[PDB]
Amino acid sequence: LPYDASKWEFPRDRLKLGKPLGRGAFGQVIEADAFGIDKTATCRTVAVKMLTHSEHRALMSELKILIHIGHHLNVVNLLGACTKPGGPLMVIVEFCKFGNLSTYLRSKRNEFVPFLTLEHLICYSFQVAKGMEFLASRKCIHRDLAARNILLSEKNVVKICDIYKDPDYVRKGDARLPLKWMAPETIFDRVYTIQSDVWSFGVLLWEIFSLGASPYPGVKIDEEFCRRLKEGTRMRAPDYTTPEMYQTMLDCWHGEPSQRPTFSELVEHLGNLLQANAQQD
Ligand SMILES: COc1ccc(-c2oc3ncnc(N)c3c2-c2ccc(NC(=O)Nc3cc(C(F)(F)F)ccc3F)cc2)cc1
Repeated sequence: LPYDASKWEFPRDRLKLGKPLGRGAFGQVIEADAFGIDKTATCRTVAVKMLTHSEHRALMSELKILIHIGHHLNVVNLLGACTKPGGPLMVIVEFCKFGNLSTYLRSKRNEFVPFLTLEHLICYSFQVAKGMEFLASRKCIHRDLAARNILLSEKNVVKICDIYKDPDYVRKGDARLPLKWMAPETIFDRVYTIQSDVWSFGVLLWEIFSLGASPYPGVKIDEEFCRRLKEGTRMRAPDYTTPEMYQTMLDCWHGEPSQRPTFSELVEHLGNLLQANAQQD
């Protein structure tokens, strides 16, 4: 796709290198301080993804996809890039200072009461639905929608984002089993659609209302698990759910993709639950 450098290109000399945020198999991310990236005279912390032709192509692909998606409050947003010859290829996105939502909710289990409250949990759910409705409108499918892939920014705003680590330092929580988020049709027939994202969203809801527990507690994820899933077996309600939120999970887990709610429908419904939650008398 084309690249409008006027719109996106940011000077490398206006990025002050900061702390490493992670290296994966392909691409390392660092914090940086960017002067003037939003055209005002401010220094802003940002996250920078930086680097074979295959690797170059993949990072350039991410840049182009982000430009295509465009801007929404609840999707990690592209701020700029450094592509011109003479320095590394860099993709600059919004920094989310509080990390992923799964780990965060886990850390708050002794700081929750109906502190986190149902208002927070329903709000996070609503925001993710809003981000997914947006992505669906751009004809995108996420394919691994899970609380680990939702980052937490200031003022409780959550943002959707999209095997390598030294085993000496691996801790419980550092990995998850993506199979546990996959729709039956994605498991059995590698079918990914916006409606399989809705199934995943149901799992993400369960994560939120379990305050960051792993799905299908104690269940072995094998051919038997998969069989029971197709037949209709579902997770039980998590410990901090409301009845309405568990009903929504069940709806998202409809066995027929076309009978699951759409993200627009989930936005309307969750917005209603959220509004009802904070009403008077
Ligand atoms: C080892 O690999 C990694 C290490 C650290 C991080 C990271 O850490 C962070 N800490 C704080 N804020 C951030 N934005 C990040 C980020 C960070 C870096 C990049 C991105 N990029 C995207 O989300 N891209 C993206 C997003 C989508 C979307 F989900 F929005 F649809 C689709 C395709 C995409 F390529 C999002 C978050 C990402 C990968």
